[PDB]
Amino acid sequence: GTRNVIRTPANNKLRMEDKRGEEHIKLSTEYGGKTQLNLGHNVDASRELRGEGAELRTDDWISIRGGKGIFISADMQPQAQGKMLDMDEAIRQLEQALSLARSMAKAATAANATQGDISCQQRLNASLTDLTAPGMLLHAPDGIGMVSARALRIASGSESVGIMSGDNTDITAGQSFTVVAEGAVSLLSRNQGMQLLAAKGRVNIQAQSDDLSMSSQQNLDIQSSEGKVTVSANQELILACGGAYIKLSGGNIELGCPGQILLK
Amino acid sequence: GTRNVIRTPANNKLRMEDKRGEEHIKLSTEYGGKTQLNLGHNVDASRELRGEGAELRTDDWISIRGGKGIFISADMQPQAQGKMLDMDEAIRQLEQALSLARSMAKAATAANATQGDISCQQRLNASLTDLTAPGMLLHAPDGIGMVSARALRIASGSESVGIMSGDNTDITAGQSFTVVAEGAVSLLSRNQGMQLLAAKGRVNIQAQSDDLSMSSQQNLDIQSSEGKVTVSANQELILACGGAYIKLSGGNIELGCPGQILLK
Amino acid sequence: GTRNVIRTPANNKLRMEDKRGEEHIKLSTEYGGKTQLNLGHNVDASRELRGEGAELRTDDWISIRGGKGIFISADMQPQAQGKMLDMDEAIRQLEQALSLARSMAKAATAANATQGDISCQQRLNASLTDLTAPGMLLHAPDGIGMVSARALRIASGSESVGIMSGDNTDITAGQSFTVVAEGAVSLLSRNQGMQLLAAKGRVNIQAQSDDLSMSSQQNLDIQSSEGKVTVSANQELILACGGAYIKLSGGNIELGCPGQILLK
Repeated sequence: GTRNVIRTPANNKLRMEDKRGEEHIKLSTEYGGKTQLNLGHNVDASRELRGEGAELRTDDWISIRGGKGIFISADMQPQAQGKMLDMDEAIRQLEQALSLARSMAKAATAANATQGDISCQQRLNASLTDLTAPGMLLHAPDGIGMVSARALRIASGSESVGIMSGDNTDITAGQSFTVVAEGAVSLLSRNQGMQLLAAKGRVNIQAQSDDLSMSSQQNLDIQSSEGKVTVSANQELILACGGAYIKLSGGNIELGCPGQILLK
Repeated sequence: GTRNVIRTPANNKLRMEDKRGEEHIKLSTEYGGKTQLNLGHNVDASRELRGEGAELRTDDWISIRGGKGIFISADMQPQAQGKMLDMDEAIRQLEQALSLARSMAKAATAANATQGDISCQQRLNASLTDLTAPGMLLHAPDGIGMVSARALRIASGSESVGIMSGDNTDITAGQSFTVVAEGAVSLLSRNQGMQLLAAKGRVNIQAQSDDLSMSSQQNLDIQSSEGKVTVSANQELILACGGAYIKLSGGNIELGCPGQILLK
Repeated sequence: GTRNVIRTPANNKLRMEDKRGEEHIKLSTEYGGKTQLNLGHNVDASRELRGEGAELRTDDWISIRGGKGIFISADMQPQAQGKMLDMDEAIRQLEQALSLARSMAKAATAANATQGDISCQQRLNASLTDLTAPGMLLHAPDGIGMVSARALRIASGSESVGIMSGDNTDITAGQSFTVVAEGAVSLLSRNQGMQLLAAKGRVNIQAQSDDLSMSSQQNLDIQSSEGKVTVSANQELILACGGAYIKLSGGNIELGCPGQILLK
């Protein structure tokens, strides 16, 4: 009743369940656990619903190989009406991310920050839009979670990794956040400033083989709240303001000013 | 022998291999290379094992479209016993990441760092848990690798990108690490301090239109090991410690202290 | 004509289209919208091409569960010639990312930066290579896009998140870039220096319970372009260069030098 089964003696089966409102197709082999494709109203052995939709499952490996590209999408396309690669919302996301990156790259240029790699991201947009190149596009309207107890790797071998967020980009490290860049490290805040804080542990800022420049347009405050402040130069220590200066150089101290030197 | 084949003249085939311990189902069309679904003990033309499990393969595009959400999981569910969306380990990962982010957000508040966006990550937990919203959940117990020779993009159009690690979060850039935030850039180390190091190249720290404050509770050391230290103010340069002060302002130098000024 | 259909009264169908050069297989159930597997030259109801390759689609959930690991790959394997888990290009990407991370870890050690977590990434390489452990490997030769209007999460519960780029790693936050590390925050630029810039907003650098050290090998410049520079110590303020020093401590000012003190 309402079950059409092509079953082999080895229990390779193609089962079609006809019960209206609970139709399903099961393509199942006994190898690798039950390696199965379950479509529709998927039930267990006791015919209780164990899931709705499409399940590709195995105890062994799963390989999904698309020579022209992979589109994995949580975007509803009811009744399969539309192209297989209909990705309008994913394309909107790609364009939004790219335009955000481009506007931020202009902002970085204006602030003399190191610009991002717009070229490879624009090329990625071209590649992934309609998957004209064999890329991979993962899109979900309600968020994507990539999780593992073990390590995760996101790696571009030859090009850039771009992370775009309309909101925050939050990194939470249970141990440490480390960046090694072969070229530059550039952090640009556009509106709300920058906080570089160690709740505990030493803060060490080094131009190990070059100049260090620390400037503000407005007031610059350097403070040790409970300890010492030591400023040491090897060649020359200069404090200058408004024509007045104090210079420590050679083995001399020079206090020069156009006005008066007052000792109180 | 042990091979049931529904083969069409165009070589559309549904093959069921019955050989015990090496059962497989092959659903194959000649279009797009061999566009195939291979289940179980998958063999090549010479009947040698080319893979175990489920293979969806084509020379053309692959589209995986789930209107209610996509669960891609390397979590063993032997004999398909359990719900199709049984995601207990993935849910544990989501909860662990969220609780880590929340505890770190409290820590950021305590340290006056810019807090992360907990709201969208909590909403993401709600969405992805059992895929109650059409999200995408990728979980593997032994790690996830997302790799390409070309560019990678991880982008949230309207919400936050959250990266959580029980261990380190390491970024290794073959060229440069650039951050442009529209709001704030906030780096908080909780226990082991902060190292901002340029092995080569200039270190430039600017509050381009605002105040810069650099403070330590303990000793603050500013040093040029081989060059000069220049401290310049536009309005007023003040060095103060213990009631003593040196002020460079106007065109004057003022050395004030309640004790003695000693020149040696 | 050229259409072999196993159709049930409930419209569970296995359709094989034999038209040469446009062959396709359709496995379709009416449940969950049209929950379907479409292989090959996939057409709509009016027999117009709606996509080429393999489509797994449903209005409900999609579950892809591989107990031994998931390989999702946009790597062409023409005519299914080769192993199901043939991942030579993906393995090259994994090795390239790992070797980049290792060389950068050595560089971080040389610069006294906090080293990254190479161990878990090396273990991830071992796990994902041929999927010897149940990991997940996503590889596309032409780039990977992971996008959502909603939040994204990349999380390792117990291990590290590694981001590797042959080129830049760009982060573009529409609101804020926040890092909370339980241990250290370490930014190492190898060649092109470091820019920590707030176009607007206060720059705040704090060793909240420890020492702060700011050093350059070459010239160190501290400047307020339009405001004041204030240097305050609690215990002792020392400016030293070439044997000369100015010390503010107790309530005293001491100017000591082996040469001469010149007031101009």
